[PDB]
Amino acid sequence: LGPLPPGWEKRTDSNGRVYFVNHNTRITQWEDPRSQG
Amino acid sequence: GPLPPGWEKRTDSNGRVYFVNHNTRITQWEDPRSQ
Amino acid sequence: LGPLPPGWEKRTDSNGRVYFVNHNTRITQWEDPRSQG
Amino acid sequence: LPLGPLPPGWEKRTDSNGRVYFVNHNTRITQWEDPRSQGQ
Amino acid sequence: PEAPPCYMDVI
Amino acid sequence: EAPPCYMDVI
Amino acid sequence: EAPPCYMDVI
Amino acid sequence: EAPPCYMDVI
Repeated sequence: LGPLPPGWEKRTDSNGRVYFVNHNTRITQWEDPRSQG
Repeated sequence: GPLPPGWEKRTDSNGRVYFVNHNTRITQWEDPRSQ
Repeated sequence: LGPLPPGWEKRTDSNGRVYFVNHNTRITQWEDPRSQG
Repeated sequence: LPLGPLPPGWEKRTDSNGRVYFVNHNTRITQWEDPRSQGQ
Repeated sequence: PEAPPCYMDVI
Repeated sequence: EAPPCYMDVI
Repeated sequence: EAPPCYMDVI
Repeated sequence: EAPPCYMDVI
């Protein structure tokens, strides 16, 4: 999908669910920010 | 790591990653390698 | 025919195709369980 | 002075270790600090 | 094939 | 809530 | 360090 | 339900 926008990091939780972390805003979400964009 | 046989990683329209087992037709959010 | 057997529900999908829900085993099928029965 | 009530939307809770915290159901956050000590 | 809605779509 | 049904996946 | 996440405690 | 909040992430 190209690179993540600046500040974002992809992580996996303890159950293995992928999520996305914005280190600027300190917001986490399930949705890939590149799918929004 | 590899996915176990039968499994595939996909992304939904909202952009959420999920995993599909083509043997059982199960779809789940959880990575089967964490299970 | 009679009522559906205990546990089952009839529904209609968004295209108008009728289907049958077994809430005991959490499956769905096209076949009316009354045709078995 | 007296303390007065928590501001609207706030709830006091205790964690699984017995530590006190404060929940704001409007902004959907938690914090250690009593909002009443922050002039809320 | 076509299948009905899966149980998670039903509920 | 849950991911897409298999039959929507394919 | 920090208190429980909102969505964990509701 | 929700992903881990930021303070749990870090």
